[PDB]
Amino acid sequence: PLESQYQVGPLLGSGGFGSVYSGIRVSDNLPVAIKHVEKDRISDWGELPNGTRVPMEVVLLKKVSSGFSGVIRLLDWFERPDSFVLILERPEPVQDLFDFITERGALQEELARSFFWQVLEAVRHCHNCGVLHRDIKDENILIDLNRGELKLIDFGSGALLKDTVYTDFDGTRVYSPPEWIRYHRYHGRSAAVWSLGILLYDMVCGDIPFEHDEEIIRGQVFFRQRVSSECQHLIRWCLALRPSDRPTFEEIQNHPWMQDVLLPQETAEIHLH
Ligand SMILES: N[C@H]1CCCN(c2ccncc2Nc2ncc3ccc(-c4c(F)cccc4F)nn23)C1
Repeated sequence: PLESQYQVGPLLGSGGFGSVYSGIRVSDNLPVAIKHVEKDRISDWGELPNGTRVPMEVVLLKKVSSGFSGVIRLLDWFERPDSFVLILERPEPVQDLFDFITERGALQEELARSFFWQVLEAVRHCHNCGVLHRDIKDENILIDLNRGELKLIDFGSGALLKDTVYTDFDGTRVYSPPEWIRYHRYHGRSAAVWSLGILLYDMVCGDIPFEHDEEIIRGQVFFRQRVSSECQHLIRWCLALRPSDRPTFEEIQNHPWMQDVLLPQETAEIHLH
């Protein structure tokens, strides 16, 4: 079933998330990504309408599946004796935002605006669908280089969105908020906004603002690169120490820095082609 349907290519990456390979669907040559996750390494388990036990990642991906292109599409999944295999869409050509920033260094603000806006729209979509990603970062954002469209990947640390406190966390520590570091407690939306602040800083400075717990806890943001006052203000707002002092998604998108965003295709023409 699986081995007949797909031609496996090189390894794209491995780590805490598992192992992910490039591949091709034999029937129609469709580019895909093939993600393997060992059962023992899965703590978060969900359940389909069937009653079938699957990784929460599959549940979340199904919940966010639609025409909306800002989230990676799950094409299929398979259970093996000791692992699960996910077949995902693969844009081509594509580059993840981490590599993109490594190559380019600090992004021009017009480009960071387009990218950040698309990330916000994607994250809003997830939340509307009842899904919290919990690992928003440059490494988990794909750039469709022809269309100038960004997509969220790796819902392996995510969870169902709830209004009560989370006391578990398996995402990336340097993107995690001060309330997690200090109290091992956070709420979904305000934690997401913190991680978005980290992301935005990363885009416009070419590196993350905090390395150590004490930096995160203190929350003093220093700019190493030239960044506009409007952008600095939004970043500092997202990175408010008190969760309730952070902006809502609406307030982020209504912020002066976020106005007159380019269309994805405009973005590709100007910055990517
Ligand atoms: N920073 C990326 C490196 C590649 C693997 N990666 C992932 C980690 C956890 N889950 C999934 C992924 N990757 C993933 N899921 C679907 C896709 C689709 C495309 C890609 C991809 C990519 F992320 C980089 C370069 C080429 C690619 F095809 N990765 N990808 C993080």
